Amino acid sequence: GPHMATGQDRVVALVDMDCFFVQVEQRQNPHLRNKPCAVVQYKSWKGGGIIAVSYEARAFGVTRSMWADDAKKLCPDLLLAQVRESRGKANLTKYREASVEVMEIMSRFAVIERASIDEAYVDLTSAVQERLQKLQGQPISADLLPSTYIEGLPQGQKEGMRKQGLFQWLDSLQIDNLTSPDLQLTVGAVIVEEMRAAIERETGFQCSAGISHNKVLAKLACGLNKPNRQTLVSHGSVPQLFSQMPIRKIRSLGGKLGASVIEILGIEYMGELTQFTESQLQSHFGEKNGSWLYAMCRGIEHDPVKPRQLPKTIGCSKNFPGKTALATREQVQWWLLQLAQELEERLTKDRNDNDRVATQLVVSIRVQGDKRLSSLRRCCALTRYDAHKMSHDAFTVIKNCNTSGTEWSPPLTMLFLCATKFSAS
DNA sequence: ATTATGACGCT
Ligand SMILES: Nc1nc2c(ncn2[C@H]2C[C@H](O)[C@@H](COP(=O)(O)OP(=O)(O)OP(=O)(O)O)O2)c(=O)[nH]1
Ligand SMILES: [Ca+2]
Ligand SMILES: [K+]
Repeated sequence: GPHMATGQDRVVALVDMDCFFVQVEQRQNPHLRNKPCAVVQYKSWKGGGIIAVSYEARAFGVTRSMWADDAKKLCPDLLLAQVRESRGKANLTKYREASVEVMEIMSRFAVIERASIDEAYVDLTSAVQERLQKLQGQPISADLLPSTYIEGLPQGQKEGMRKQGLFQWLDSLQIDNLTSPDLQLTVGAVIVEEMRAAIERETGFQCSAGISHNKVLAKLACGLNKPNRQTLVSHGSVPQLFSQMPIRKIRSLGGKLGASVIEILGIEYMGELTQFTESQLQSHFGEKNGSWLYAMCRGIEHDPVKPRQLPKTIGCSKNFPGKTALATREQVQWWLLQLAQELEERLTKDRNDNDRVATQLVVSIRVQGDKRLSSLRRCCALTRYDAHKMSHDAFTVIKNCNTSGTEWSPPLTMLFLCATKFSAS
């Protein structure tokens, strides 16, 4: 009882820009706004691969990783924006810069962990504490939560349902207790309304957010009510929420580990995990995964929000699928040079912006017919931001993969250069 | 012939 720590010490938020690349194109081109539209890469093969879909378009069944010519079968009025092409490859600079706009606004409110180009985690514990002192016992009005849902409420139309649930939550709230986790979450949610308002004011971008006591719950909460809405998942809401939550829906259980949890334990939903002892879970899935699962199925997770706003690596990738696979030496060299030239641009810009240099170059390749997604991964020293030297070094490091007797065999289906191991500058 | 990334764990 009094000694089971309940994982209620922190207020963590997960903010996620709704269909981010689509929003970036729709800010730049108003004719796309409030319309079924998607963002594609390339156009020749089946109209290009779709990588982002507005919610209007999603209502027609358009999804990511779907050819544009097929999405047009589901949605004949679909509008398409194309990713920039530079040096023969997709170039995602417009979106990295829009992402930095968003991240810099979020960093004004709290410390953020950049989880990907369009989502960040937020540690709000200090901010909530400050705000609770600033209220001086004043009760939190529903007007401060115009877009917040309270998961599991109401108990016992859609905006109506939302406001009913918020009303029940706020009526139950104990505002004189500056240490009640639920109050803390509620103030976190007010601050997240403010963050999202500032993001939309200052960028035009809308997002969704989850507010809970840890990153996994925040992330799960954020997906509950999209787009342009935020969701508070309280500790108390976890048993019901998890009682029908497929295991695959939890961050990091969507793959082979989730599938083996399901198969080995003979369960479907996250809450069923609570019936196993910690030792049992460790015995099946290893000591780290076991401990993490034992706590996570109880709503408890300790992974900190890392203070890291900038990416840890800067990478350049291109697949060469099917017949476009590279089969000559000139081909591999020219594409390694294209890759190294984009990477050098991004790296010099990073050095000027963020006062740091990369020190290690990683070269990954895939060879045709190889089952694995990386056929080889070798690193070398990165000592100057020079595209020609970088491409020469990558070739030097992969050349003993050619089995020909000017040809390249097996032909290459992927090149990949990554600058890593940053040091202050 | 979803592709372009990017974080992190394991050994
Ligand atoms: N090139 C490329 N970009 C991707 C891929 N997957 C996602 N992206 C880009 C486009 C998305 O807008 C953005 C963020 O990914 P998300 O999972 O958050 O989806 P998105 O923001 O589009 O939609 P959402 O509103 O969050 O459901 O990253 C991919 O496989 N390849
Ligand atoms: Ca998103
Ligand atoms: K994301």
